[PDB]
Amino acid sequence: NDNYQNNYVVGRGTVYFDRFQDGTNRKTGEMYFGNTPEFTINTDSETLDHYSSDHGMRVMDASVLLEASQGGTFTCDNINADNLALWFLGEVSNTTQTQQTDAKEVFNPIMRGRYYQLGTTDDNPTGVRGVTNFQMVKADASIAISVGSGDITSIVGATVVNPAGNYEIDLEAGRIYIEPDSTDLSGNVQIAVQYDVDAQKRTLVIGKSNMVYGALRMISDNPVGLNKNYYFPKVSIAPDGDYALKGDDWQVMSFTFKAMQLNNITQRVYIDIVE
Repeated sequence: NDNYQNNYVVGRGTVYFDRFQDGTNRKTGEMYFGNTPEFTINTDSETLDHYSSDHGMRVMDASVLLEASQGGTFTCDNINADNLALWFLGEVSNTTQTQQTDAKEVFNPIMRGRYYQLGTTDDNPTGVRGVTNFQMVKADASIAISVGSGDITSIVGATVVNPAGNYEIDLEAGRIYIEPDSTDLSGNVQIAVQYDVDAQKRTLVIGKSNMVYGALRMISDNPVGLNKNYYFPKVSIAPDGDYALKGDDWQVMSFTFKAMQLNNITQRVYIDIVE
């Protein structure tokens, strides 16, 4: 048979993952990754080989597969909180920050020519955003300041600082820049501050250190060649390589997955054939 019609194929498809509820096989539901530049399946394998000791040199008597480790790599261009939480071995948390007025804080060590983030606490460890009002007072750094009640001008040894030539404020970011040549804040100075925090909805990804299991699936829409879909009933997802935040290319996360047997009845991978 000379003329045989080959299935020459150019790969294109949508990749989905469903995180299991931690400590279980219970599916949360298939999140689409967005655009994946690559999706590759790999298989390292090791074999136990037996050689005859009764005849010849290195005549193989037997061999068996010890394991083939099915698994793979994929990248995605789509940067969002779900993909980032999956890459950072962690969790998306959505919150509204507490609207608070006359929130007060102290910066006991200060160097000028530096940035300070307002409202860094266990509730918001990346700090406040959206400040409506701000004021600050300087003091000598050896003074043991505390600010339990009243405005910051009430505290012992303190003096009001005007902004011009002493500080700049990014009200949206919640950030103070102490000016690098500032006259009022040279020497052994400390600061106390006071601000008003707006109510706003905000998303964090928290990079904890948890092994993320789930089921992986690629559905293919190949522009040439017959299409076929891939399902991995359990995988463990992990970050692969490194994630470049600056460069002339598009940002990509890279993921690696190891395929696993969900239970003793299921295969590690199923390929579904359209025709």
